[PDB]
Order: sequence, then structure tokens, then C-alpha cells
Amino acid sequence: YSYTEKKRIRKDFGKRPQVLDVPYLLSIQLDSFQKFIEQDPEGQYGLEAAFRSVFPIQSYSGNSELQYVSYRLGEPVFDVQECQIRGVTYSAPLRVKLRLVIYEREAPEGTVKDIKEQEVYMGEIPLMTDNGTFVINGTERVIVSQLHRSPGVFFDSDKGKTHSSGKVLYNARIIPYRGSWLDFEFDPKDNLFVRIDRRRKLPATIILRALNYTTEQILDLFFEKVIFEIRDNKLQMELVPERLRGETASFDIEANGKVYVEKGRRITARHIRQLEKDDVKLIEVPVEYIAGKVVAKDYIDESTGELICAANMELSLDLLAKLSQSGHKRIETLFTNDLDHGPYISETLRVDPTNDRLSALVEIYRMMRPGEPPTREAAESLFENLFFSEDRYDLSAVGRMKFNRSLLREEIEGSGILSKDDIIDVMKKLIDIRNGKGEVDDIDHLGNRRIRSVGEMAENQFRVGLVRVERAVKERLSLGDLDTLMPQDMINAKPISAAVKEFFGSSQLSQFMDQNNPLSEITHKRRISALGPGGLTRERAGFEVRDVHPTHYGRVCPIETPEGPNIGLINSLSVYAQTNEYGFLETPYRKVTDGVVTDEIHYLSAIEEGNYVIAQANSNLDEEGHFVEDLVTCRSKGESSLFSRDQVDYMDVSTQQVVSVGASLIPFLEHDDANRALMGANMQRQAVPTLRADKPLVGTGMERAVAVDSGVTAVAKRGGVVQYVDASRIVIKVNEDEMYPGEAGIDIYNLTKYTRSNQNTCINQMPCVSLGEPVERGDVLADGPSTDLGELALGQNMRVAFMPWNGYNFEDSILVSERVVQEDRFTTIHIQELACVSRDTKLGPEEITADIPNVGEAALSKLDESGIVYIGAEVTGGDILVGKVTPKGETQLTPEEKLLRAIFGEKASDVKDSSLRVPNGVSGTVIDVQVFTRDGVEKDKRALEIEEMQLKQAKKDLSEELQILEAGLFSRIRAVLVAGGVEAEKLDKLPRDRWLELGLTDEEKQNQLEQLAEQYDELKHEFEKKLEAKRRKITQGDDLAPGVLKIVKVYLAVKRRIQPGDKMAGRHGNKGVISKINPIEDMPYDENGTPVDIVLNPLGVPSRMNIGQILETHLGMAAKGIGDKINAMLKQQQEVAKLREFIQRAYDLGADVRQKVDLSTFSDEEVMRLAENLRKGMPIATPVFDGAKEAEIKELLKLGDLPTSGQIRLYDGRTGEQFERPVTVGYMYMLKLNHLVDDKMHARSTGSYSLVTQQPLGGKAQFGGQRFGEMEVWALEAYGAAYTLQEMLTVKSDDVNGRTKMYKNIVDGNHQMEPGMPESFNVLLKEIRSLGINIELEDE
Amino acid sequence: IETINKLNRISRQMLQEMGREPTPEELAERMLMPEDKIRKVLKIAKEPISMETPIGDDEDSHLGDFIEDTTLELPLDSA
Amino acid sequence: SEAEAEVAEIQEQFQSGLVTAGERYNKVIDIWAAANDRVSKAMMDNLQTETVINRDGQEEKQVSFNSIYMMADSGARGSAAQIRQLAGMRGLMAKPDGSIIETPITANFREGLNVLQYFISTHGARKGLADTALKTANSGYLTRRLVDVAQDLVVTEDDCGTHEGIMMTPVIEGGDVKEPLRDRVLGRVTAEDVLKPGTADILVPRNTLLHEQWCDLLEENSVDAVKVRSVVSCDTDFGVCAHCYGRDLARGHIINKGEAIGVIAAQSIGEPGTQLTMSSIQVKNK
Amino acid sequence: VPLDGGRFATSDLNDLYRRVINRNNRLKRLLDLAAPDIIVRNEKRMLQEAVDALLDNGRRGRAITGSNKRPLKSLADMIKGKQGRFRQNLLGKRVDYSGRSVITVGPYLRLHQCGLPKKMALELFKPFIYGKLELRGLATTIKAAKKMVEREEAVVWDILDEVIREHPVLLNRAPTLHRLGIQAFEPVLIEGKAIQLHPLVCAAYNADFDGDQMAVHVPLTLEAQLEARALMMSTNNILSPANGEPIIVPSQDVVLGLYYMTRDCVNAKGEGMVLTGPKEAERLYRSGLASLHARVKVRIT
Ligand SMILES: [Mg+2]
Ligand SMILES: [Zn+2]
Repeated sequence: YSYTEKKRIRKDFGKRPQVLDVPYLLSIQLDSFQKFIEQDPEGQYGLEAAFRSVFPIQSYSGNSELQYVSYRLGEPVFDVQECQIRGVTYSAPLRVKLRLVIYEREAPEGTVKDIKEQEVYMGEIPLMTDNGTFVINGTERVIVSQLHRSPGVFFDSDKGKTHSSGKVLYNARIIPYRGSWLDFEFDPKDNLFVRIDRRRKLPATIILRALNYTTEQILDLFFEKVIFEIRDNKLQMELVPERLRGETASFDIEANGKVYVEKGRRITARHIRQLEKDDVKLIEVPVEYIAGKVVAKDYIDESTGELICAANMELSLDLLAKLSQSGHKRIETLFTNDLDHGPYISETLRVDPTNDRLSALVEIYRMMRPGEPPTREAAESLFENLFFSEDRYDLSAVGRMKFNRSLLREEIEGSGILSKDDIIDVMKKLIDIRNGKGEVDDIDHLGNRRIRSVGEMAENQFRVGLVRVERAVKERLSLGDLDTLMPQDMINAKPISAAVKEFFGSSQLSQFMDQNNPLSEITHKRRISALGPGGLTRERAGFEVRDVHPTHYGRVCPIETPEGPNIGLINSLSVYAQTNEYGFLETPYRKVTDGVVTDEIHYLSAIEEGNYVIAQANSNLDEEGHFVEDLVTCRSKGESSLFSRDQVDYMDVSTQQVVSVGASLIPFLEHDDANRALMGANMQRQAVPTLRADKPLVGTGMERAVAVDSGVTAVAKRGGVVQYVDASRIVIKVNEDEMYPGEAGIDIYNLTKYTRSNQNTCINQMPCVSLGEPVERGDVLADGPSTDLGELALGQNMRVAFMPWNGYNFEDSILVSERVVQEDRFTTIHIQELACVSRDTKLGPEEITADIPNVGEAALSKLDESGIVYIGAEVTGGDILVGKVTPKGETQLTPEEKLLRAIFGEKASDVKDSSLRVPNGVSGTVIDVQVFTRDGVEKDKRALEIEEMQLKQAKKDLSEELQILEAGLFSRIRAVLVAGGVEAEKLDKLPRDRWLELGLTDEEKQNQLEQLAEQYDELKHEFEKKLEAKRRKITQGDDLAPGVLKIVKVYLAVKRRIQPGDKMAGRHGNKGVISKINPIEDMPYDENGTPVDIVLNPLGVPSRMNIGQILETHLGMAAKGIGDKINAMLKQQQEVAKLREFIQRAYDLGADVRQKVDLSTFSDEEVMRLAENLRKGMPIATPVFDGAKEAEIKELLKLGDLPTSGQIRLYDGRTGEQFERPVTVGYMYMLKLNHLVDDKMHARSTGSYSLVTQQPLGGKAQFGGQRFGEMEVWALEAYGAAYTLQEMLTVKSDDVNGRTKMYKNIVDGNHQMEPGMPESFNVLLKEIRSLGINIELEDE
Repeated sequence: IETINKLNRISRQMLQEMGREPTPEELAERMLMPEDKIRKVLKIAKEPISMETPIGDDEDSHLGDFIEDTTLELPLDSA
Repeated sequence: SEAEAEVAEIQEQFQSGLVTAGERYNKVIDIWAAANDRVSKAMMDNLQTETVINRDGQEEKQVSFNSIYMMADSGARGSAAQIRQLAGMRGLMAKPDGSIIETPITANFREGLNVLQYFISTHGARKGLADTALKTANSGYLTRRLVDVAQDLVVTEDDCGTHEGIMMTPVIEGGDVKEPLRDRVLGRVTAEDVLKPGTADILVPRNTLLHEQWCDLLEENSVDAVKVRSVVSCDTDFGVCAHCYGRDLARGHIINKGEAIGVIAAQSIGEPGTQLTMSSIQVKNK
Repeated sequence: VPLDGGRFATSDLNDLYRRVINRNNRLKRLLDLAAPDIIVRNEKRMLQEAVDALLDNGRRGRAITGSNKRPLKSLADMIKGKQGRFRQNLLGKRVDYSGRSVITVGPYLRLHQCGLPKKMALELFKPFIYGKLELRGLATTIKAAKKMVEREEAVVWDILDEVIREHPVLLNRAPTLHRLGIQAFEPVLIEGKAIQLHPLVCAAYNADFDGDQMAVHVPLTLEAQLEARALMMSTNNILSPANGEPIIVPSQDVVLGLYYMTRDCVNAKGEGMVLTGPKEAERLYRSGLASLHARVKVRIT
């Protein structure tokens, strides 16, 4: 194993040999945004796609144009951390090259009139960290992938809209990437109709006229031919046999001389078959059969030139006469099978009043621009703009793909613009589905739903900015001068950066990151939603989208989605998933060939999956043969079933890919219900890190890669030897081979100490290593807030036993010991931030100074010179942090205090206090202060003491850096002289600088002397430039608001501990609030006196079925026991060999354990440290659905010399006796939560009041009154407490006379009530009277 | 108004030249007038922000609900 | 294994083509339900009296000491269906369609669910849970309209001096009693004199609270029909009388005048509802 | 109004009034000038438009907006819907003298009791304390009083316990479906920030200790206090008005203890001797000599 694995191994009972190892988890953010930047020449992605798709642009007249060239980005001015500290966006410059080519409208296109090829900055752009956040005003923020109906086309059918009909109505819809929608539909009367974007209904055929088709060409396209021949008097006609199918003979249908079908007889498939086999196509028939048939195409007499029948008109017998007399012994007609080939289009034509292309354009123009006097090109241009202009309609070649496949083309690609072939093919497949062939499609299938990551949205808003530019570009091109108006004398970068900024800071997807837990971060990045733009709404959407669809398998976790109104909408991504290039999804599958499971992989998409047949990972493979058992669990078609062995196409990879990470971590999930796992994995994200990092024993194996891939830890970039160690930084020297030749290869890592999280928690780092040891590359060099040796640790493992206790664990509540509290182990941190702003007023500036009137030296004892707190303080409500004061106005006084300062002579200044203080209820420890000030105002002294010290710190931190880096170099400057003789001790003893004068020679060594001269020169010089830019970055003032003169900021530390009310839980939904802490003596305990830490009520196990905690508990009791054995082996201090035997005997225990590890490979001290790190408990991996078994649990517990049932006689402590029976016992891994009473509790006597209604507020942050809803009125209406009601209606809320009067009657003792009138009432009267109404009262 | 026009028009060109925005130091220089008037106008250019905006991203808190009234009295002061 | 062989038989019959799919469908699903019932029998017989415990004699068995079963029989937590989900196969499962899947569950939580078994539990759990989120809208809406109607109503009088009203007779239909006339009369006030099958034996002078002693008294008599001065039938303009409404249940006595009924009603009716969306004729006895 | 940083904030009506007055005044101008009737017409369509918008914006046609693109709340919206006065601010009111917190169990309690945080009640019952310290005169005035209550002296607590006695208090959990969702208990002071509760009345609350939070109100005036002790009191209410069933049904732990205790095995011991009563049976089991579950002869009365 690896080094960070050698020291603390996690056992495994997984058996399924994994072919694959997990991927990098945060790949999608990186790759998406990368495509948004990455300089694609041809297969345009994001930026270049927007420039190409928009530029070039030419004038409003047609003479001048701007031309795209290329782009380039600057490195950002500010690094990451100054952007965190300052409250500043992290972002990089943008620079586009632009060429103003202009054309003479004198010359035809004599382009050489003007060229201005210059460069333009416009707009910053935020960038992505190595981990995925975007820093914005000093806030780490995350922006979330979206999921929505892909572009293309989508067919549907509502069942009984007119429920009186009880009838089916089919419809089709076209939905592009950009541009307008399009709806096709049927009616009860079987008439095709159109509406655009849901404008009004229109007879569909109108559009086809507008598309320059005649009724002839239309019916040629839609209707197949039925050809008659009037052979000299009588009617014969051509007939394919499968035309009279399920059809009934109207006449005696006979043949050459032969009767197939009689009158009143069905043309059975027998007679279709005789009509087929007999080579019979022509049949003699009655003329009367025609009458009712419709002509297909216009017929005249070549003598007349007159329509004997216009096209699409019903035939007769006088028209059979007159046609054949006019020279028609051929009459093509329209096939019409009301069953299969319906008269939809023709009826729609007979309803359609429009005859020409033009009027069709007019009535479209009238649908969308109602009223307006129509004109030709307004309407032609309108229609052609809608779906035939590149500007206002683009499909996304994605959309072109899906569309084409929906029409069964071969062409993936095409245009973002429609063609008439496309429209009419859609109408054809529509009516085809109206006949019965094919099917409507479904929403909930993933193959209709497309992911939209960051870079695509950024592309969108970027282009919108380009339009905001483009209007004024043209207005300023055609009008203003050409040769002199530079390209950037037109450009304004404000709409662009305003757009990018707007999206990064106002959209629903843009939001603060959940920093309470690395798990919560990574899963907040692996989030997927259908809301936001191009999406849905809670009040609108229903259950269908919320529910699962079987294609979620291997792509979306069904186990992680909230319990509130967002139950189905939000959902998280699965583990081995990826994205289709188009935006759809895919998932790995092992290909199954000849029964042999092929170890290659293919990423089947949302749609390929159902067509093949797919097997499970549960399959007990026949050892590189095939599936052992005949009836193999496989699936296809959107359902599972049992199939054969050689018959298979594909297999799942692992036993996991259905899941997300969170539910990949809950062990013994297979022994649990989905509801309580939902709640477990949800609350698994709301954890808080403990003060320490206590690992879990019951594992899954994914813990490590999550502890790494959050990026929170240090990572060995290039493995090597630990050079320097500290509590704040680490230095490693890089291995020689890994050391690139140019660079010295000495990596250094600066670590983060106690620092605020966005949820006000402790962020911190610590080395998981010693000094002077090799490092395998990729190891963890530093742990974080919730990690240990490279594994996650959200909480702490401890002793548990299931029984009631005197009512203290009544309904899921918890009882807990004192011993836990003495070990601080659930104690946690809540760093906080507080600020004070120095403003400029109408009267003068606010001033930060120690001096404040009417203050005692008690408070002031801790403010330094400038009126600022010394670091190290420990403070409480009422204390003062920053003495700020404000020049004051003046006062209209009362006679009394006037007399009182006429007595004492005391006075005010012309100034008021505005200090920064602790808010009531709070206490804690000041540990850091920061100050920001304008470039232009004096730095208040302490600021100089801060920034100068920030240079003492900084320039030291760099001196060290350069001193080490350069000191290594200073070997060269020693040795290089020494090549070319030797000064064996004349070199060393005399001072090191003066060796250049020692042993010297000609040809090659003078260049050497001056090479060292260069080295010296460089080495000081780089320092000086470093120092220059660095020091000015420290000293340069701050970009603040107007009126804001300087700011202070104060960071605290508060150390909150467990109390009744502080919720806790585990990883199965096994919630619980605390009701008491129990002394060690009143606890239950055992024969050996080791008491319990936590007690639980198993009433709530069976009905909740969260059974894994039981098995987990058993296993925990096992693991600790082994550690206890080893602990006995250490204090008794046995020997190497006994540890060797015992440990290797412990690893090789399970039935068919996948992993096999030997210890003779390891050396002695490895055995030592590993036995020493296991003594608290041997940690184990229970993969989620490849779990362990009762045989293995109980085998292990027998190795522990414990009761196999894990269930022991307990003795009560208060009474000293035994209980009746045994009780289950063992170790749960358990957690604390942010839902702490310290942050929830709130009271209110009397305080603030609002502004319009004057009734109090809500929220503890605003000293809020609690709401008394209508329900809570209806109750008192039930009882009859009119007085309690009136009390809550007048004095506590609105009646100001009442509240003041009441306070005064109280302090006089009197508990007496007077009412007034609520102000919101008379407010309402005033409003109504504003609405033009004489509302008024009938005074008594 | 005219001063604001000149300001926001010049700031664009200064943005081209610098590649960055101008400071009231550099801009008071370019604007020919001293920093006091610049800073003054910058303090004047702000609009109101519409009490009925949802500062609760959910339809929970229209900003007017948040506002306190510090005008009337407090009953303890009266007593 | 048995039922597996059965569906193999019905399978090969469908392969012959004798049987349809719908017939086949209802057939196989029905045998599955049967097998489930049988495992329920086997387990319940294998827990409740599984304990054989001797005492001064050879053997004898009694109600068990299995703590899970004691939790079941108490009524504290659990029930035979749930315990079945722990020990036995857990039913069949409807996919989101409203259909009912063909191949049911075999294993349990103690043994271990399969991948797909869990993946299929998903649909039902998320579905009914989505309903849990999304039925209180209708509940609070309905309740709000009910309270809205029933605001104004309060008892205005002690006795309206009014006349007969509604008849109370039991709701025995379909089987045996579902609301005894005991319960229906309970706390109500008579329309008029009332007598016994031994006839012309009055007990009410047209209005009395018919507490449990009256109700037992008329359980003795074989009466099955009563009349009552109803809340509806009362004539009091702008309210009702105390008698016609009868007993304030939570007091155990006649309602005091001035108490507000309508809110009690709408609360009383809407409060429960949130949970609570969620050939021949053959004489039985003589 | 302003905010801290010089920013202002307004109600959407003022925009509408401005549009109206601009339009009327321009109209008056155009009427001084005998200008063409067409612009008169247009200005008046603009007028009736803006008035109609003031009375309801998104009614007559497509909606009017400020710069946000979300519409301008007219007058009537302030009278209408949830956000109107009625449902939000008039039938429902924020409250003085109230609070809330997490809840946990009080197993030892009696029915009339509520575990109560000190500090929460200290705040809620302040002016009583002040009246009683002006009474005793420890704080001659209210500046002294407030400073003492901030200093949290010893008599603070003794006087807190002095006033709180016989002073009931209301409890409320959401959603307040039926009248038993809100009840009047007596206070009991405890050294913690979490309410305790009498478990049997969790059922009327449909409540569990899975992180739930409850709210507290105070009957200031005497009449509400007596109504609380007499109507909202936990003793007066053990039955629903829907049905006369006990709503004091022992839930899930107590019931197990009963069903375990009252049970008739065969097997343990002590079968078929005789007792003079329950008490020496208690001597047996508190000694641990009998089965707790075993049919045996006794005498009773
Ligand atoms: Mg709850
Ligand atoms: Zn009546």
C-alpha cells in the first residue's frame, strides 16, 4: 500500500473485483469553463463561437464594418487571497483585436478605404480556481449545472381534453435553442392546426401556401395516388391488394371473369391474398364508386382550358362524363382510407380561406401584429425572420441532431435554420402518428433532457452583451465619421462587464458555497436543477417530472433530493457519469461478448441503453467464463427481467454507479429504507467539524478520495523529502528524478489557520506528517477542518446501547454522559466577523478615536491609542471594539434636564458615539483585525502599524523563501571557483565572499568568474523587483465607495459546547435531540465498570427500519475490541512477532475478501506505527451493496472474545443492580449539526417596530416578534379568550397608546388593559379612499 | 447632468488608455477640476432601490418589512 | 422455489400461446400475493409463541419475550406488515405508473436488498413522499374555506323552544354496526317523547341529554329509531340554542351558550384530513 | 428613506404619481397651445393608461415595470392576496412579549408544567421586575434597574421566581390546526436554553423531539391570565370536541413498561404463595424475590 495507507489501513469485505477506479469528481466545472475559454479555432466553443456568430458587423448603410481577429487574456492583477481579504472579485483582463475595414460606396466594393487594426480592452472575466469556486467580492461562490428540455422537436397527445368527447388529441412541437417555438395540433374534427408561441390557432395549410406551395403540390406530397381509367364507357381502376384491408365491398368486386369479394362483404386478407397471388391490379368497377371521390389534380378540357374540376373537389358522374369527354380516360385521385389514410389535410384546406402565398403571409402577419395595416415586405420579412433568419433562430446543432433523428435522416448536422423539407416531414410524421404508426414521446426520458453547465450560459450572456454593443455600434458607424472614429471610440465595455457581473451575482444558480463540510462542497458542485432560465417553476410543475424514470440508473442518484417542495426537481449527479458533448448524459458499461465479460468500457447514452440488453454487477461471474446461472438478472426497454447468458450485450461496471457520493458513504444501506437514507445523506451534509479529527471505523472506501478531491488538503505535487515543518507552513525538497532540470524543485506550502467559513465555522489545516521522511507523490501532507491521514471525518465514534431511560429518550431524543463533555470532543468553533465604517456626513466626517463622552475607563482599558482593541482580548456584551464618533447636530430640549445641567453644570460635546460593540448574548476572543483606507486620507496610526507589520511578516516570509532558494544556489558560487584548482582550506576559513580573488587561470575561467557575477547580479535584482511590486501592493490604498473613508474589521472566536437542545444524529436518519447530560455514576455500565457514553430508544428502529446502525453498531463493537487486544499487547508490551501474527490473522478473515495484504512486506516500524494507529479501533470498509455479512460480523466478534449477539447484561448505576435482560451495545459513528439552539433561541420584550404599520419585526437578527397567524386566532375563537385576543391585537402589535400605557400601568403594578385601534386598519381606510371610494364610519 | 455626461464619457476612453478605470486623483486631473467636486458628484449619482424588491430571494421579505422606524419614542424613555 | 416453478409453467403455456398476457398477468400476481400471505403466516407462528419454556413440567409455550413482538403487541410501534418487511418478503411494488410490477421482492433488510430491489423501492417511496409534501395545500385551503363559512355561528339561546328535527338511525349497512345508535344519540337531545317496544312508555319530555345511562337504558329496549332537535332544524334567527347542539364533548356536558361552534367544526373536520388521503345474495346468520 | 450607505429606497407608487403628474401637466401645456387633436388623444390614452395602472397595473394590458422588469405593485395589491393587509398584517400580527426555542422532554414534570429557559423569561417579564424593584426600592429609578438587570444580581433571580409564581404562560406549535395545538401551562425555571415539555401532550401537538421548535406567549392582563388558567389550561383539556376520546393516550415507552409489567408468564419463580396485599409484593420485587410477571394469590380491598 501507499504511505498514507501504510500507516492506517481500512479493512475491506468487498468481494466484487473493481475493474475501474473512480474519476476526478469535479471535472465538469473545469472542462465546461475550459471550453468557454479554450482557444478553439474551428469547432467553436463559447467565446470564439460568439465572436464568429456575431462578427463581422457592417454599417447601417453598407459602407463601414468592424472585423474580428482574435482575443487574448491577461493574467489577473490580484491573486486569490487579496481578493478574499479585500472583498474583491477575482478576474482577468480581456483584450480583443479589431480591424475597421471600410468600403467606398463609390467603388463597387473597393475595400481599401480605411483599415484600423488596433486592440481593445473591454470587461474583466472571473476565472475558476483549481477547485471550482469563483471568488466574488471576497465570497467563494458556486454556479450550478442545469437540466432542461433539449432543443429539436417533441410530440405529445392529451387524452380527453374535451372530456365530453373522451377523445385523443395528438400534437407536435418544435423548440429551438434560440428563436420562436412552433405548435402543431389536431382538433376533435380531425383538422390540422398551427399556432406559434401559442398565438391564436390557424388552419395549418396556410403556412404551406406561405411557403410557395399550391394545393396541387401539397396534396401531391401528402396524398398517394388512386388511378382510374374510363375504358370507352366503363370504369376500371388500379388497385394494390393491401388497399381494401379491413374494408368492405360496396359492389360485387370481381375480376377478369372472377369474383373475389361480393357486395356487403369485407375484403378479407384472404381476398387481398387472392388479389395478390392472381396478379390482379386492374378491376372493372361501377362509375358510381367515384361519386364522392376527390380529384387529386386540376383537370380541364384542352379545347376549353376551363376547370371542369378544380383540385381537391369531390367527384360526380356528370364530371366523369365531362372529364372523359374532355379527354380523361385517366383520373388520378387521392387515396382515402378513413382508418389508415385520413382526409386531414384536405378538410383543413376546405376550411382554410387562404388561397395564395401572399394572403397566408398577411394572416400570419395579422396573427402576430394584430390590427396593423399590412404591407408586403413587412410580412415577408416577418415570417422569414421568424424561422429563416440566422439572427432570430438557431437550433444548436444538438437540436439539429435530435430533430434529424426524429425525422430519421442520417444527417446529424445541418443548419440552425429550418427548411421546408423539415417542416413538412414533421407534419408528415405527425399525421402518421395520428393514424397509429409511431408514438408520442415522453418528457421524463433523459434522452430528451440536456445538461447546461457554466460555459454555455456564459456564452449566452456574453452574446447578449454583444447585441447591447451592436445597436450603438451601427448607430455610431453610419452617422459619425469613418476615418477618424476609432473602433474603441464607439465601444463601451459597460453592458458587457455589467452582464457578466450580473450573472455572477444575481442569478438563481449563482450562490454562496456550503463550506460546513467538504462533502457539502463537492455535492453542492455536483448539483443539477431544472429551475432558473429555460426551466420550470414550483407552483407550475407537477409530480411527473418529480418522479423517477428508469433511465436515471447510472446517471442520477435516486437517494439524494430534499423532502420539501423541491423533492424531485433538484437531484444530484451519479458517480461514474459524464456528459455527452451535445449536453446529454452517458454511463459506463462493460461490454459482454460471447458470454465473456469484456473488460473494455463504453459510455452508453440515455437512448442506446434500452435497445441493448444490460446485466447487473451482482452477477456471480463464472471466473472469466460467463454468467454462471442461466436466468441472469438483466434489463432493457425501461424494465428488468431474467435472460440467458451468451445473449447479453453489456454489464454494469461496479455495484455503485446508480448512486451519488453521499449515499455511497452510508454503509449497510442495503439493509435500510430509502426514506431514512435520504434523510441520512441529507443530514450527512449539514455536519460541523469537531475540534479534532476522529476517523470512522465503519467505512465504505470512498472516504479517502473525497478527503483529497475537495482540494482542502495539501497534496504532494512531486514526492520527496520533508525539509521543513511548522504549524503554518511546510517545505519539501523534490525527488531528483521528479525534479525537472531547470527548476531547483523545492516546493513550499503555506497553510490556512483559523479562518471564517461562509457559514461562520473554523477553517484550518495541520500536517499529517513528521519531519525528515520521504513522500510518495500525491500523498496528503496536510489535513484540514474535518480530515485525518487523508480520510474524511465529519464526527466521532463512541459507545451506544439501546434501551429506554426514565423517559429521557422518549421520542427519538438522546441521553448522553458527562465524560464526553470533559474531553471537549464535540466542542466546535464559530469564527465571526464584525466591522465599523467611517462615513462622511452632511456635517462632517465620522472619526475613529478612543475618546468618547460619558465613558468609564473599564471599557477603555482595552482600546489602544486609536480606539481599537488589542488582539488577545476576551470580551462580552456591552464591550466596545472600535471607538467611532460622529459630529452632531443640536437639540430641542426639555425644561427639566435643562435645569439639571443648570444644577450640575455638565454638558455634551458636539459629537455622538457610534462605537462597535459586542451584541448582547455574545462573548468571545478577538484574534485578528483588518483595516482598509483610501488612497488620499491619512492612515490612522494602527493601520500603519498593521501594514508595516504586514511587511515585516510578508518581507520576512519572502526573505526566508529567497534565503533558502538562494542559499542552495550559494553552493554553486562556492564550488564553481573550486573547479580549476583547489584552495583546500584557504577557501573556507577566510570570509566566503572573498574567494573570487583566490586561485585563478585564463581561457575558460574568466567567463566563469563573470558568470558568477551574473548570478549575484540577478539574485539581488529579482529580490528588488519582487520587493517593489510586492511592497506597493501592500501599501496601495483601497478602492472604496464614496463617503466611505476607512473601515475596520474584527474577527472573533467562540467555542460552543454541547447542551440540551443541540441536535445530533448519525448516517441513517437516526436523528435525536438531547434532553440531559448524565453523570458518570448514574450511567448504565458493565461488569468491568466501563460505562456507556450514549443511550438510545429502540422503539423507533422497527417502524423506521434504519437497521444498518444495528449492524454497524455490532461491527464497531468488534473493531474496538481488536484495538483493545493490541492495547493490551502494548502496555504489556509483547513482541514484534505476536503483533505480526495477530494482525495478519485479522486482515485475512472474511469469506472471499477482495483485497489481500501481507505484513512481511512491511518493515518493523511500519508494523509499530500501524498497531499504534489502530489501537483506538480497527477501521473497516463496508461497500454499500457489496456489504459484509452476519457470518463475518460474528466471526470477527468471536475474534474479539465478545458475545456474538453483541448484547450484554447491563447494571444500573443509581441502584447498583442488574437490569432484567441484556442490551445491545457497540460503537456508532456520530455527528453534530449546525441546527444549534445557540443560533435558534430568541426572546423579545419590547423593541423595534416597522415603518408603515408600526408593528414589530421578525427575525432574531432584527430582535423579532413572533407571528400570530390566523390559525392561532381560530384556536382562541374556539375557547373564547376574547381578552387574550384583543390583547394580542392592539397593545402587543399596533396600538401605541396601548403599549406605552400598558408598560406604564405595569411598572405601577396595575395589570389593566385599555384598547385603541390598530393602525393597519386606518391605513386601509386611507388606501381605499385613495382608490376613489367614500368609505367612512357611523360614529355612535 | 452635463458634468455627469463628461465624466461617464471620459471614463470609457480612460478605460481604453489605462485598461482599467480611473481614480478620482487621475480623473480630477483629467477632468480639470479638483477631487472635491468629483467625489461630490460620485456621491450624488445614486438612485433609490424600490422597497418592494424581494431581498428575500424567496417571496418572504419585501425589503420594506426589514425597515425599522427610529422616529417615535421608546416606552422606557417615556417612563 | 415453488412459485418460481409456477411462473415457469405459466410462462411455457404462454409460449404455447394458450394464455393471454392479461390473464397471465393477474394469475402470476395473484399467486405472488398468496405466497406473501403464507410467509406472513409462517413468520408470525415462528415469533409470537416460538418461545417454548418449561416449568415444573415437560414443556409448554406462551406469548414470546421477543422485544420486537412486545413492541408490536403493545401498539407502541410496529405492525405485522412492517415486521413482515423486516423478516419476510415485502409485498409488491407499484412503479410510478400506477401499475403493479410482476417480479416481486424476495429478500429483506436482515438478509440484504439487491441493487434493483432498492432502485424499485425508490418509486413508491418518492411517490408517496411527494404526496406527503403536496396534500397540505388542499387541506389548508379547504379548512380555510370552512372556517370562512362558519365564522358567524354561535349559540344565541338556551332553548329555542323549537320542534322536531332529524332522525338518528344506525349505519349498520353492508355488515354489522359501524355507528351504534348508542353512539349517534350520544349527547343529543330528543325531538319529542320517545317510547319502548313495550309501547306508550315515555322517558323524555321532548328534550333530555341522553347520557350513557339513557343510552344503556335504550340498549335494553330493542329500539332502533330516534329523533333529535338538530342544529339544522333550530329556528333561532342568527344562531342556535344550547339544547339542539347538545353536548360539548371536551367538557362532557351541555354546551354553554356563547361558545363558538363553527371553528370547532372546521378544525374538527380539516385537522384529520391531512393524514387521511394517505350473481347471488347470501344470508350470513339466522 | 435612506439607508446607512447613502442609498435611498422608495415605494413603487411614487413612480406612478410622477408619471401621472408629468402627463397631466404636459396635457395642460398642449391645451394652452391649440395643438392638434391627435396629440391630445395620445396624451389622454397615456393618462387613462397610467391611472388604470395606478389602480391595477397588470389588468388592462401588458404590465408596466420599473427598471427591474418585474411589475409595479399598485394600490390594490396592498389590499389583496396574501400580501394584502388582511391575511398578512391584520388578521396576523407580529407580537411583543413572545419567544420560541428548541424543545426537549420533561419526564419528571406534572401536567401543568413547562420547562423554561431563565434568560428567555427574564427578558419576557422585564417591566414586572422593574415595577417590583421600584417597589422594593433596590433600584430607585429605571436606569439603576436596567443596570442591575444587566449586571444580573442575585435578587434578580429571587424576584424572577417571585413574580413567575402563579403566572401561567402559553405554548404553541405550528401548524395550529386545532385548539389543543395551543395550551396554557405553568412555568418552571431551569438552567438551560431548551424548553422541556410534558410528553403526553405531544400528541395534541403531533410533536416529536426530532429538532422541533415551539413558541411562547404571555398573558399580560389579568383576564387573559384567568382564561389561560381556566380555558387554555392543560387540565381542562383532556378530550377533543370532535370526539370524546382520551387525547392523553400514553404513547410508546410508558405503554411498553406497562405491558411488560402486567404480564402472566409461567416460568420464572415464586408461583402460588399468598400475600396480604400489594405492599409486601413490592418488598419482594424491590428485593427481587418474585417474578414481576407471575400469577399468584393475593388479598385485595
Ligand atoms: Mg417533528
Ligand atoms: Zn335549536
